[PDB]
Amino acid sequence: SSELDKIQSELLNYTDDTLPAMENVDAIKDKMSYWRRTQFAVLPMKDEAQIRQTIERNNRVQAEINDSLVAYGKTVWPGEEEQTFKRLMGNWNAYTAVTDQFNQTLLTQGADDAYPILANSLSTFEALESDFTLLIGILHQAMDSNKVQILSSVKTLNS
Ligand SMILES: NCCCC[C@@H](N)C(=O)O
Repeated sequence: SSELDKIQSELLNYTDDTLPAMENVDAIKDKMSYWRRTQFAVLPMKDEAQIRQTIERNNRVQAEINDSLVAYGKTVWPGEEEQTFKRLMGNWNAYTAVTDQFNQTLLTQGADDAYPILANSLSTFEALESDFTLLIGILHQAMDSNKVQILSSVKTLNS
């Protein structure tokens, strides 16, 4: 019975913890990348109302990413995931500080003065990108470790 409970607990961990975590981080990263793209798409814009509308929309998307990250942080496991996510959050705070300055300059001075904020803060943004990519790798590893253990336990049952 302790054998079956081991397999059932590892299946549950895989299906209800690991896979959701991976699906969620994948989706946050895709959203952040789209969000980043939108910050460059607002610069060629010429109508001020269209510019403000896009910034308001992107701030909503920023708040969704942030809420998703805060929610994810409550679930992180000690070790590589916690340390990686702690760093990711620091770089997220950094880039949203850049983004606040970018939005403010775009709306009060124009795209020509706002673009350099993006062009010159690449170290800040790539650090955030890199952390997402490391976190996804941790979860990819967890997915594979889960599978290996599930398969191994099917053996112990003598099945
Ligand atoms: N906080 C998310 C953790 C997901 C991976 C974890 N369930 C593991 O088996 O390693």
